Amino acid sequence: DNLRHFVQDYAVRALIPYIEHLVAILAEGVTAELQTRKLGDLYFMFGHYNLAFQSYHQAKRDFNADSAWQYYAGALEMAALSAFMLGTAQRKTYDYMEDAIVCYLTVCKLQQFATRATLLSMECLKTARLYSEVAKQLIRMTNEESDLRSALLLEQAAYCFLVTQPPMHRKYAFHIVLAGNRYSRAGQRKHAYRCYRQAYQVFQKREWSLAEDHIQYTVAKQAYMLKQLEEASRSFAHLLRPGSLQSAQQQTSFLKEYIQTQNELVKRS
Amino acid sequence: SQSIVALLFSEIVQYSQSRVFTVPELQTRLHDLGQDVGTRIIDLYFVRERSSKRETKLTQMLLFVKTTVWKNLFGKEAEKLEHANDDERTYYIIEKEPLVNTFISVPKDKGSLNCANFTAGIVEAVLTNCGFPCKVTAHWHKGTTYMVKFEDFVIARDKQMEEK
Amino acid sequence: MSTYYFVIVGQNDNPIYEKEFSTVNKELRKEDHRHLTQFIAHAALDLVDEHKWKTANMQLKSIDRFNQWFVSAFITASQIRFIIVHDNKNDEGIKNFFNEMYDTYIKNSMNAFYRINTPIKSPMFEKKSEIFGRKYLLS
Repeated sequence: DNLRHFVQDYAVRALIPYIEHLVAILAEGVTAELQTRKLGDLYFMFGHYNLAFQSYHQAKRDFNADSAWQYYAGALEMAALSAFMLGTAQRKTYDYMEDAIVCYLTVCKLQQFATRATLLSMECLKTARLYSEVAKQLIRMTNEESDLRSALLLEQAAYCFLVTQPPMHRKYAFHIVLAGNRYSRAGQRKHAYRCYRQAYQVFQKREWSLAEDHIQYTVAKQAYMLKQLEEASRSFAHLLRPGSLQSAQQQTSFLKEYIQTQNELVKRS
Repeated sequence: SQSIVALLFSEIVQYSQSRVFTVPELQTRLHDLGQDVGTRIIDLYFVRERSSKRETKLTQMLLFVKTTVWKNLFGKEAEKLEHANDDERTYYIIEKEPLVNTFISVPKDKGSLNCANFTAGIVEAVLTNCGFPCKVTAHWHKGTTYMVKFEDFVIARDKQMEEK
Repeated sequence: MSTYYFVIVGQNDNPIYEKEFSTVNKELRKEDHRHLTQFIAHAALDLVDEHKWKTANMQLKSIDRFNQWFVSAFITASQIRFIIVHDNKNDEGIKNFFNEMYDTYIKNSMNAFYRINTPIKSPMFEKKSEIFGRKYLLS
């Protein structure tokens, strides 16, 4: 009840003395490189605005050496954090941030660094409306690092690529179903299912039933057991084998579609 | 020759008049035929005159079309190309020589528009295939003129390009 | 070698006509790759829109990449898009090879029977495609 916020306000305004103690501790610290980055990120928990820039600078200079570049990587992303409390944000620093991923990706194969580096890129460029860049570097990320992480990152990068402009859903659609397979493979069901649904809706928005027909044969395999049959039935019906140049397996497939629509007709009649 | 083309085109016009029961969509047929001819006129005259060179500047492409299409179709390039400052979507190309009245035409009492619309449809097809979709209307203003109305999308792309 | 494959993207963005120039193999998988490359034709379409707004020339060397394929895009006064997917580029000849198929497409243009984005059906253009592909790309 009220006691929580009472102790909360008192503890916050006693931590202001505590953060002052830590400021004294770091002013003592300036008098190792790991000590420097501990200094940085500790006062970044309450986020020093310019000491951000000086930690940025010092970390860059020294961690040119000491080729364990998590120091320097984390340094420039906390420089991006500074850019959040920096109106100019020296927007080329964002370019620096892009730099951050591509080289440091290769520096260490601990992919999580690449992940949240790209995520900070995502958010900060969303603070610039120019999502195109992070769209491209997220799509160049998502091919790799997994077949599962590849999938949810495929849709992340995908909808993000669509964040800048509504149309050109094309490669969006392609890789999001070519990852919806992996979604059915190793993903929590609600996210994979929202994959399938949003992908299919994006299909219908600008129809192009050619590859949608085979992905709707997949809709059917999840409809021959779980989903509704009529959607697959009408999907194959609009393909309409003669004049659509279907193939031997496709004719057999629409035989099976006749089987499913037979189930549907029998259940209706 | 001139008599053969002038006549034969006249039979296009009047056979449309046969299949058409009124003025306006008769003029629409004339527009459609102008389109169906310009749809290749464009990329024929591209190579032989524009030296196979694209003109992203609406002014430059429009001026060059003004020179070329009229130079080869009807000999004399149209007199003047103008842009209206009030509406950047709407410009004018005035051609004092009537290409309809080259074959001296019908009394415009029972009708209003003529082969002017056909060449207007030619212009419109050229525009829409040059990447500048537009509406081209034949107008008996200061004699023969073609009013061109640019899509706000197209003129917007142009204005953004006209931010050097 | 490069599995050259040509595709047409129309004025109204609908695809028109393809032409393989690849060696003979993996044709069942090549059907799926043909679906893929029609999708790549759309993706090209999208990118080459702004990229041709960047320039004013006929040829835009190569735009899209898929870790094995290269995408080469040709824009015309007809605002058609002529696209090649190919593992290793051959651009130096295909500039004027696109120019020659351009001239042939003009020949089809004078055929008023062929019309706006009206899909190719003439044997003349098909045999021209065959001879030209055996000339440079399929070779």
